[PDB]
Amino acid sequence: NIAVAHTDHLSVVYATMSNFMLNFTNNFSGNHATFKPDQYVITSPEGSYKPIIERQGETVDGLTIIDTSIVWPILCQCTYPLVRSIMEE
Amino acid sequence: YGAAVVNIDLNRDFFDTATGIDLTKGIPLVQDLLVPIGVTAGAEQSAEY
Amino acid sequence: RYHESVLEIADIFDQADFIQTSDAVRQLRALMPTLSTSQIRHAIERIAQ
Repeated sequence: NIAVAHTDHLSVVYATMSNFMLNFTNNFSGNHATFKPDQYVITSPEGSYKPIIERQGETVDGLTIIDTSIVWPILCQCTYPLVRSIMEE
Repeated sequence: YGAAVVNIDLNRDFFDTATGIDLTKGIPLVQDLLVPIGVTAGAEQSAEY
Repeated sequence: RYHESVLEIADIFDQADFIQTSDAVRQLRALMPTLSTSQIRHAIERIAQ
Protein backbone atom coordinates (compact mmCIF):
# COMPACT_ATOMS: atom_id res chain seq x y z
CA ASN A 1 0.00 0.00 0.00
CA ILE A 2 2.87 2.37 0.90
CA ALA A 3 5.48 1.52 -1.76
CA VAL A 4 4.36 3.83 -4.57
CA ALA A 5 4.68 6.72 -2.18
CA HIS A 6 8.24 5.65 -1.58
CA THR A 7 9.51 4.65 -5.01
CA ASP A 8 7.53 7.03 -7.16
CA HIS A 9 7.92 10.15 -4.93
CA LEU A 10 10.39 9.98 -2.02
CA SER A 11 13.08 8.62 -4.32
CA VAL A 12 12.93 11.81 -6.34
CA VAL A 13 13.45 13.76 -3.12
CA TYR A 14 16.59 11.70 -2.54
CA ALA A 15 17.83 12.25 -6.06
CA THR A 16 17.53 16.00 -5.67
CA MET A 17 18.91 16.15 -2.15
CA SER A 18 21.90 14.22 -3.43
CA ASN A 19 22.83 17.18 -5.64
CA PHE A 20 22.52 19.75 -2.89
CA MET A 21 25.62 21.83 -2.40
CA LEU A 22 26.52 20.69 1.10
CA ASN A 23 26.11 16.94 0.64
CA PHE A 24 29.78 16.63 -0.27
CA THR A 25 30.60 13.11 0.94
CA ASN A 26 30.15 9.71 -0.74
CA ASN A 27 27.97 8.03 1.88
CA PHE A 28 27.51 4.62 0.22
CA SER A 29 28.11 2.76 -3.05
CA GLY A 30 25.30 0.23 -2.71
CA ASN A 31 27.65 -2.65 -1.98
CA HIS A 32 27.65 -3.52 1.71
CA ALA A 33 30.31 -6.16 1.16
CA THR A 34 33.00 -3.72 0.03
CA PHE A 35 32.03 -0.10 0.71
CA LYS A 36 34.29 1.73 3.12
CA PRO A 37 34.13 5.54 3.46
CA ASP A 38 37.03 7.67 2.18
CA GLN A 39 39.01 8.94 5.17
CA TYR A 40 40.74 12.29 5.32
CA VAL A 41 42.68 14.27 7.89
CA ILE A 42 43.96 17.77 8.30
CA THR A 43 47.60 17.07 9.19
CA SER A 44 50.91 18.87 9.65
CA PRO A 45 54.64 18.12 10.11
CA GLU A 46 54.21 20.21 13.27
CA GLY A 47 52.16 17.20 14.33
CA SER A 48 48.50 18.22 14.27
CA TYR A 49 46.18 15.36 13.31
CA LYS A 50 42.49 16.04 12.82
CA PRO A 51 40.40 13.17 11.40
CA ILE A 52 37.25 14.27 9.62
CA ILE A 53 35.47 11.08 10.65
CA GLU A 54 36.02 10.19 14.30
CA ARG A 55 34.27 7.71 16.59
CA GLN A 56 33.26 9.83 19.55
CA GLY A 57 30.22 8.20 21.12
CA GLU A 58 26.91 9.99 21.63
CA THR A 59 27.14 13.75 21.16
CA VAL A 60 25.05 16.68 22.32
CA ASP A 61 23.62 17.13 18.81
CA GLY A 62 21.72 13.83 19.04
CA LEU A 63 22.48 12.77 15.45
CA THR A 64 24.82 9.95 16.47
CA ILE A 65 22.66 7.16 17.95
CA ILE A 66 20.12 5.59 15.54
CA ASP A 67 16.71 4.29 16.63
CA THR A 68 15.82 1.77 13.91
CA SER A 69 12.25 1.55 15.23
CA ILE A 70 11.69 4.65 13.13
CA VAL A 71 10.95 2.07 10.47
CA TRP A 72 7.63 1.23 12.13
CA PRO A 73 5.79 4.60 12.12
CA ILE A 74 6.77 4.89 8.49
CA LEU A 75 5.27 1.55 7.44
CA CYS A 76 2.18 1.86 9.67
CA GLN A 77 1.53 5.43 10.89
CA CYS A 78 2.21 7.77 8.01
CA THR A 79 0.27 9.17 5.09
CA TYR A 80 1.81 10.31 1.84
CA PRO A 81 0.61 12.51 -1.02
CA LEU A 82 0.66 9.55 -3.45
CA VAL A 83 -0.92 6.99 -1.10
CA ARG A 84 -3.56 9.39 0.27
CA SER A 85 -10.64 12.34 -2.35
CA ILE A 86 -7.25 10.84 -3.25
CA MET A 87 -6.01 13.69 -5.48
CA GLU A 88 -3.43 15.90 -3.73
CA GLU A 89 -0.99 18.37 -5.22
CA TYR B 1 -36.21 17.43 -43.97
CA GLY B 2 -33.49 19.79 -42.80
CA ALA B 3 -31.65 17.36 -40.52
CA ALA B 4 -28.00 18.35 -40.75
CA VAL B 5 -26.15 15.50 -39.06
CA VAL B 6 -27.23 12.12 -37.77
CA ASN B 7 -24.83 10.39 -35.38
CA ILE B 8 -24.85 7.03 -33.61
CA ASP B 9 -24.26 7.87 -29.96
CA LEU B 10 -24.31 5.70 -26.82
CA ASN B 11 -27.84 5.82 -25.53
CA ARG B 12 -28.34 8.29 -22.64
CA ASP B 13 -31.63 6.72 -21.59
CA PHE B 14 -29.84 3.45 -20.84
CA PHE B 15 -26.39 4.66 -19.77
CA ASP B 16 -28.09 6.98 -17.28
CA THR B 17 -26.68 9.36 -14.68
CA ALA B 18 -27.47 6.61 -12.16
CA THR B 19 -24.57 4.63 -13.67
CA GLY B 20 -22.30 7.65 -13.27
CA ILE B 21 -21.92 8.13 -17.03
CA ASP B 22 -22.03 11.56 -18.69
CA LEU B 23 -22.62 11.29 -22.42
CA THR B 24 -23.04 14.99 -23.14
CA LYS B 25 -19.59 15.41 -24.68
CA GLY B 26 -19.87 12.43 -27.02
CA ILE B 27 -17.92 10.02 -24.85
CA PRO B 28 -18.71 8.28 -21.57
CA LEU B 29 -17.12 10.05 -18.57
CA VAL B 30 -17.14 8.81 -14.93
CA GLN B 31 -15.82 11.09 -12.19
CA ASP B 32 -13.66 9.38 -9.55
CA LEU B 33 -12.93 5.89 -10.82
CA LEU B 34 -9.39 5.61 -12.19
CA VAL B 35 -7.90 8.96 -11.17
CA PRO B 36 -4.15 9.48 -11.73
CA ILE B 37 -2.19 10.50 -8.65
CA GLY B 38 0.78 12.83 -8.56
CA VAL B 39 -0.48 15.30 -11.17
CA THR B 40 -1.92 18.83 -11.45
CA ALA B 41 -5.59 19.48 -10.69
CA GLY B 42 -6.96 19.62 -14.24
CA ALA B 43 -5.03 16.52 -15.31
CA GLU B 44 -7.43 13.86 -14.05
CA GLN B 45 -9.91 14.46 -16.90
CA SER B 46 -8.74 12.07 -19.62
CA ALA B 47 -9.03 9.17 -17.16
CA GLU B 48 -12.73 10.05 -16.96
CA TYR B 49 -12.91 8.60 -20.45
CA ARG C 1 23.83 -3.42 -26.58
CA TYR C 2 20.36 -4.12 -25.18
CA HIS C 3 16.98 -2.53 -24.53
CA GLU C 4 15.19 -2.58 -21.17
CA SER C 5 11.36 -2.62 -21.34
CA VAL C 6 8.32 -3.85 -19.42
CA LEU C 7 6.64 -7.07 -20.50
CA GLU C 8 2.98 -7.48 -19.47
CA ILE C 9 1.81 -10.82 -18.10
CA ALA C 10 -0.83 -10.82 -20.82
CA ASP C 11 1.97 -10.53 -23.38
CA ILE C 12 3.30 -13.96 -22.38
CA PHE C 13 0.36 -15.77 -20.80
CA ASP C 14 -2.93 -16.38 -22.61
CA GLN C 15 -5.66 -18.32 -20.82
CA ALA C 16 -9.32 -17.55 -21.24
CA ASP C 17 -10.46 -17.77 -17.63
CA PHE C 18 -7.15 -16.90 -15.93
CA ILE C 19 -6.06 -13.67 -17.57
CA GLN C 20 -8.17 -11.41 -19.78
CA THR C 21 -6.25 -11.03 -22.99
CA SER C 22 -8.79 -9.69 -25.46
CA ASP C 23 -7.49 -6.77 -27.53
CA ALA C 24 -10.27 -4.53 -26.23
CA VAL C 25 -9.14 -4.82 -22.60
CA ARG C 26 -5.60 -4.41 -23.91
CA GLN C 27 -6.60 -1.02 -25.33
CA LEU C 28 -8.30 -0.22 -22.06
CA ARG C 29 -5.07 -0.90 -20.21
CA ALA C 30 -3.29 1.21 -22.81
CA LEU C 31 -5.54 4.14 -21.93
CA MET C 32 -5.03 3.73 -18.17
CA PRO C 33 -2.79 6.01 -16.07
CA THR C 34 -0.01 4.25 -14.14
CA LEU C 35 -1.65 2.66 -11.09
CA SER C 36 -1.14 1.50 -7.51
CA THR C 37 -3.04 -0.75 -5.12
CA SER C 38 -4.49 2.42 -3.65
CA GLN C 39 -5.83 3.69 -6.99
CA ILE C 40 -7.25 0.31 -7.88
CA ARG C 41 -8.98 0.07 -4.54
CA HIS C 42 -10.37 3.55 -5.11
CA ALA C 43 -11.78 2.45 -8.45
CA ILE C 44 -13.44 -0.55 -6.87
CA GLU C 45 -14.89 1.55 -4.04
CA ARG C 46 -16.31 3.82 -6.73
CA ILE C 47 -17.95 1.05 -8.75
CA ALA C 48 -19.45 -0.16 -5.47
CA GLN C 49 -20.59 3.37 -4.77
